[PDB]
Amino acid sequence: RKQVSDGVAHIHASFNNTIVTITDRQGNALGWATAGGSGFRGSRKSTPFAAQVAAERCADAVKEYGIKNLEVMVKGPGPGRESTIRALNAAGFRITNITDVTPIPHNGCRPPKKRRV
Amino acid sequence: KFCRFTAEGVQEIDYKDIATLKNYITESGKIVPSRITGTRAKYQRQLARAIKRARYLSLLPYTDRHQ
Amino acid sequence: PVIKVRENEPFDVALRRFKRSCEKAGVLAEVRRREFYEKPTTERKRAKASAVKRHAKKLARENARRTRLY
Amino acid sequence: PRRRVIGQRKILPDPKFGSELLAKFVNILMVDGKKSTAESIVYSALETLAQRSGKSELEAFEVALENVRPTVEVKSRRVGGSTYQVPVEVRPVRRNALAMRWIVEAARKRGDKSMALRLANELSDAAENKGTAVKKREDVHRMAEANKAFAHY
RNA sequence: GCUUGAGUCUCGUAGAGGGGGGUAGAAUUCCAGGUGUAGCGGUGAAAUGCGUAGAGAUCUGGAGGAAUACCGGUGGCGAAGGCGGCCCCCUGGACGAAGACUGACGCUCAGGUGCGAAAGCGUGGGGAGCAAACAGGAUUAGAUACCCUGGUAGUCCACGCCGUAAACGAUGUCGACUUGGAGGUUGUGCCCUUGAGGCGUGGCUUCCGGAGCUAACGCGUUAAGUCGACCGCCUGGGGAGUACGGCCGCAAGGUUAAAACUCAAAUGAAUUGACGGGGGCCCGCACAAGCGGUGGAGCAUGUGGUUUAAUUCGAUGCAACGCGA
RNA sequence: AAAGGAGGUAUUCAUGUU
Ligand SMILES: [Mg+2]
Ligand SMILES: [Mg+2]
Ligand SMILES: [Mg+2]
Ligand SMILES: [Mg+2]
Ligand SMILES: [Mg+2]
Ligand SMILES: [Mg+2]
Ligand SMILES: [Mg+2]
Ligand SMILES: [Mg+2]
Ligand SMILES: [Mg+2]
Ligand SMILES: [Mg+2]
Ligand SMILES: [Mg+2]
Ligand SMILES: [Mg+2]
Ligand SMILES: [Mg+2]
Ligand SMILES: [Mg+2]
Ligand SMILES: [Mg+2]
Ligand SMILES: [Mg+2]
Ligand SMILES: [Mg+2]
Ligand SMILES: [Mg+2]
Ligand SMILES: [Mg+2]
Ligand SMILES: [Mg+2]
Ligand SMILES: [Mg+2]
Repeated sequence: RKQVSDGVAHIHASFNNTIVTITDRQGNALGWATAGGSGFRGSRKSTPFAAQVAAERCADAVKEYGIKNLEVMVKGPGPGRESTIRALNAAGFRITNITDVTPIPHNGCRPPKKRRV
Repeated sequence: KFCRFTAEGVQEIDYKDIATLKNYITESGKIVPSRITGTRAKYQRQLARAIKRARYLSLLPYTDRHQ
Repeated sequence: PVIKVRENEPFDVALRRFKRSCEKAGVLAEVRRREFYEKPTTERKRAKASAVKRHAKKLARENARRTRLY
Repeated sequence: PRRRVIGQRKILPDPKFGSELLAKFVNILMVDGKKSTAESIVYSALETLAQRSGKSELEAFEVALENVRPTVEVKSRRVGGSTYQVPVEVRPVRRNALAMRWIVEAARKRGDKSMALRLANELSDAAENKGTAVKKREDVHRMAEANKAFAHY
């Protein structure tokens, strides 16, 4: 309701699923949308088009707040990773910043064991 | 090629010299590979040590991240 | 890989620039290799052998560059 | 094939209207090599459609065919071990043939008594955008929309 | 007696060599809180699991443990195992220059002594992540597995024990000699460094290759080449690194180490094929794009089977079944 | 991430600006 006209798009793009969350510059979340809620399941929910439609659904969700400016923080190795950006641009926000915030450890915790498939 | 340090006969890389260190770190804050920069291996090790010291002294940033 | 949209810069151009920056940083490669822990032996093997394979091809080119193709 | 790009064959234009499109339509309609009956049926249907729809037989036929032409089809690629049902844009030459084939099959199915009457009704339905042929095309487009996720494969 | 082997001293060099003690940031986890709402997670596809007591996501703060991205290199160091953020303290070895010094002080080594990855054991701590066992969900004909969600010992620390590895260069230590080339790394001398250069001289290190050697594969001045010193080991395959005994060990077990019996091979390298759920290249109605069929019905015909006194015999993946006929 | 094409065995290649 409280128009701020500038948001931050946290695009958490894992291999399985993509979550897009629009938040205020300070950190309070406004609206979010995911491929799971977009209806795609499994091999279809792990696709870039699903990411784009989730981005559009989120854009509609946060339309009430009337945000115009938009900085983007993309995180994680996700299949789309970009279709979300294109979807936001199409939705019609001025993309201000494109930032990668993928958390890379400096040789920290040991990852899980390698899959034998 | 053209190892810059041996051109001037530099004896030791100084971590206080920020400008050169900034020229030898990438935009993300990672150390530039010696094959790319063309430095000799000995000076490469010296430069790496100096950059790490500068990182500790907060003259150079660790990573192009939140901080 | 921080990118801020330049003044009067098209969005597609900025997006291509950002992808270029990500590539140069090598972020996807880093996360992709870091997903699963390889054993130290596996790393040492799978790297030294690949390096020697590269050297062999370098030798092959430098030698076979002195023969009659036809 | 593997190693063969043979040149296209010589096709005669239609005697009445000089249309290559109509010639291929007659050939598609024809069964068991009975070209005479096929051409009579085509001509009868075209005349009836002309009188009903508009001014010219060729004009009405072209209008219907365009209203049935498909923009996109789907094929089955097999790259990642599994087969992906992917949309793909269909080339201009294949568009006309696919439309004509769909129209002919729909005409065959329909319950009108004469073949010429069936063809005329189907062509008129295509012109009106309510026909079985356009329904089939629209379902193909619907499937293409469903599988649009693979549009860069 | 001598100074060439060996060792000492003077000055420097590089180093993830070792022990101890601090510290840094990223990241994971958890806790507290704010925003915010119905999915999250996971797979080839799912479910178990988690979420309306509000998850996942996002911001702030806090706690804790472990490990040190980039640099990073067929790079370095160490007798071997092995060693990787930065800083300090203690400490070992190697190499170069020029000299000076001692004067064979050397090499090897059975027993013996020490060091010795990982797993394991004892005592006491610590415990983020990971993860044998175990639990559950799948898969499957079965699945005591591979896949998924959890998850204890352990992985970490201190002090002890164990003492084995494909502990591998599958190459015992030391010394001498014998054509070359391209590199890397670390010293150092000279030439105008004619600026990043040119010519030497050491140490360590990778590849290619000559003679020579080798069963061949290949090794090839870092020899598996020609020789010299000492030591360890082998004597067909299984039985068997097993039994017994001895020694060591808290235990697990380790070390030393047979015999009966049984077979006539077991093996090494290389060659020609065939095959591969190896790689690349190419073709055929092989697929794909189409058209028309068969498999449903009735009838013709052949085969199987069954029946019969006989239902004459043969053909029976493709390549027999309107076949000999 | 895959495919096609080119260069290199890849680097000094004025800075500036960016
Ligand atoms: Mg996983
Ligand atoms: Mg251990
Ligand atoms: Mg213990
Ligand atoms: Mg305990
Ligand atoms: Mg598991
Ligand atoms: Mg042994
Ligand atoms: Mg080895
Ligand atoms: Mg041995
Ligand atoms: Mg050789
Ligand atoms: Mg024993
Ligand atoms: Mg044993
Ligand atoms: Mg015993
Ligand atoms: Mg043919
Ligand atoms: Mg076919
Ligand atoms: Mg039947
Ligand atoms: Mg039949
Ligand atoms: Mg009859
Ligand atoms: Mg006979
Ligand atoms: Mg018979
Ligand atoms: Mg017979
Ligand atoms: Mg026949």
